Amino acid sequence: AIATYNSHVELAKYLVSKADSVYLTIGKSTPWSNETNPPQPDENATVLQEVIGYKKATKVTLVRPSKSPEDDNKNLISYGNKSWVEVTPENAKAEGAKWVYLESSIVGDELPLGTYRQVGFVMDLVAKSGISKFNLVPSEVESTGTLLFFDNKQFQNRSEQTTAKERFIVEVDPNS
Amino acid sequence: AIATYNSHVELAKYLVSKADSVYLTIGKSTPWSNETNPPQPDENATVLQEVIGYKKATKVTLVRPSKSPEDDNKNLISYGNKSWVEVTPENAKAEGAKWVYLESSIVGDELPLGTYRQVGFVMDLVAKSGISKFNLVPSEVESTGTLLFFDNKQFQNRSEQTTAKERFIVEVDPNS
Amino acid sequence: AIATYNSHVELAKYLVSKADSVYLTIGKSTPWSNETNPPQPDENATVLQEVIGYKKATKVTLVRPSKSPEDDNKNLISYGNKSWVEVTPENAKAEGAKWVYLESSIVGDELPLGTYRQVGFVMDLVAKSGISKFNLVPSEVESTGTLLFFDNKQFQNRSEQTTAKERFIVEVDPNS
Amino acid sequence: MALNFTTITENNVIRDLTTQVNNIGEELTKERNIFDITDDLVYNFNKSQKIKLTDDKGLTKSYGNITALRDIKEPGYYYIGARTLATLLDRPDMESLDVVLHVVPLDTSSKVVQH
Amino acid sequence: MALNFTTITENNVIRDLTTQVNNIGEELTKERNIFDITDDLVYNFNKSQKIKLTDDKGLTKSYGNITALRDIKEPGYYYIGARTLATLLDRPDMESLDVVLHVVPLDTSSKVVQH
Repeated sequence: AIATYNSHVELAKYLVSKADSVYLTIGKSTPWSNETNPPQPDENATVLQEVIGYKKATKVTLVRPSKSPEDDNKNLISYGNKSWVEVTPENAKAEGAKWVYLESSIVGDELPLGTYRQVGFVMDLVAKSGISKFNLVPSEVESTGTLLFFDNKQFQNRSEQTTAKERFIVEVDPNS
Repeated sequence: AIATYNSHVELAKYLVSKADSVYLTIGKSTPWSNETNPPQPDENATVLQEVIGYKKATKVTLVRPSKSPEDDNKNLISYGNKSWVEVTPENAKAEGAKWVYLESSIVGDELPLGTYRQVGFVMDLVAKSGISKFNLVPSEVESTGTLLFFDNKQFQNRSEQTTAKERFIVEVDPNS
Repeated sequence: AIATYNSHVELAKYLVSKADSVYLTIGKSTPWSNETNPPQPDENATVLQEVIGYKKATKVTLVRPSKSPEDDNKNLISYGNKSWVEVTPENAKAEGAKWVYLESSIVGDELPLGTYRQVGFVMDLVAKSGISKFNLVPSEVESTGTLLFFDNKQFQNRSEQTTAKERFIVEVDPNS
Repeated sequence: MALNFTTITENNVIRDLTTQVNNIGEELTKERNIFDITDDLVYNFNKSQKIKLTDDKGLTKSYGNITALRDIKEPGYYYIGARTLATLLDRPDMESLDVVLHVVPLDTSSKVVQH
Repeated sequence: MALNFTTITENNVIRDLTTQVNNIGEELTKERNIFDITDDLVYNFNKSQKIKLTDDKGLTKSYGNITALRDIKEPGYYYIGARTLATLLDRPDMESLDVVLHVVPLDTSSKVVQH
């Protein structure tokens, strides 16, 4: 049988509730076949290629696309050629907020400086004892947790001035 | 923008973890337009059409579609024009068990008598204080919780001597 | 003989009064000799190398480094691993604000895509042919005005999704 | 004017793809759509004063570097500060002061009246 | 501004049709899309000098074959040739030379100041 639209809203409320455990991860530090045109991602992958490291999520919330006037007293966002609105977990079913917004930034050199092409977000990441910090290379990690989402992107460099902001808007089922 | 197959496993685990708060519900005491060939169900529902009542789940488990040879030594089920095998929560990613099995049985007039054609399951169902019993009509329920899954069936007739078993097998994304 | 702190403050109020004529510029789309280690910037320069385009300053203001407790309730900005506060022209000598914040974001492809290494800010820039828009390629600049401030970074990449926010904090005498 | 659009994926069913194509088609074909308003603007535009007489703020036009006041031939109004006026080969015989020059067009660009 | 479009054929699957619909929708809904820019043109063209004061090259406006200088009541600049002026009913008592008329607008189109 099918899943309902409100089931997807309850499964997004479960994902947003996990926020403190959520980490960005970056990988694929060597080239694709075409660097302007990466391949589409493999949903059966548990981990990135050529892993560089992990950074905790700076922002986690439900969202939906924004519209006026009814959102003009709420929390707006901008992403991916549209405006969006943060939905608070108690309103989720009323607003229909099946979408999770995920964001982290690698500020400068807090992971090894170089290039990446894969961006993902993991949850239930467990660091080794005595390592509470939010920026991690693969040897500081006791378990990488579950890779919820990832994308194959065009490459990005990192330097001390640059802040490498990476974010996604996603839903547990893109249509059904 | 997509989910991953293992996200669907971690979402099936959550739905099975709730099992004590899970109830069957039954409804549609009046005909379909074709009683041999029921219509597709409506995902936007929050409760059954023509509610008769609610009964506590007798069996909740993960499952997957069965295959020889590797399932030949396991606990098999026959349902929905397919064969299935039971799975435990700690085996879920190993088996790929993104499917939940749910079951309860309504014995005679422990809920009001007649025909029924809808079947559904709800979690987080809370009874009114001083009510401890596992069979509930819609008035003894303080909160119906959330209707997770439901189906439309050919009609079955209930009398004091009849045990109406009802059950499902379902996943969180059957088509992406 | 010497300038004074307050001279620098009043000169910063002068450069802030110019703000509307201020544009980000990006350039050096081909490699350095070492891409990890650029050459140090030459202040006799008048324009960036291999110019990719210009973008109007989305922000220009007086700022200073933040100080506690008296800034703990103010308009904080985060930049280059440091925390800063906005200041207003008529208060600049009371706060000691001799620093100018300069910023512009190149959204996606609103300048031609591909790598850049140089980042600069120009004042007195004048565009061709009555053009209104705030993103300019070199074939739409009439007078480049004056290259005020620039840096020779490592490379970075730009794609349709990624915004390239480039910015500086600067003073008229950083070092006497 | 504004379209209301939602981006579509693989198993958004054909009805959803149809809904967006309908939203697009309706906004581009309603009464006083974007095409009608733009044909109105082209029409009201060609009756306009093609060329500057002031700057964009209603102040005097800028000029290039000039050897003489007889080198400003374009029509409109121009400010000239005393320090510039004291460097032009055909300045009037008068004390150096700030001025405004009004250049009046004629039958030919080569000829003008200057106030 | 520009849409990227490719005409869809029988070789194209429901994915490719979905991609061209997403292309159309995204271009028509981007920040400062076609609709926004045309609403800005309607708002801002309403403070231009909507009526010509020169010709399109920055010379004097043309006129029709008038009877008297008082017949040119529209504002702007008008070269008049000596031969023309010599036959006007209201011409000043002076040598017929080529002249310019500047017309200055007032409260009504039946009145003007003429220089």
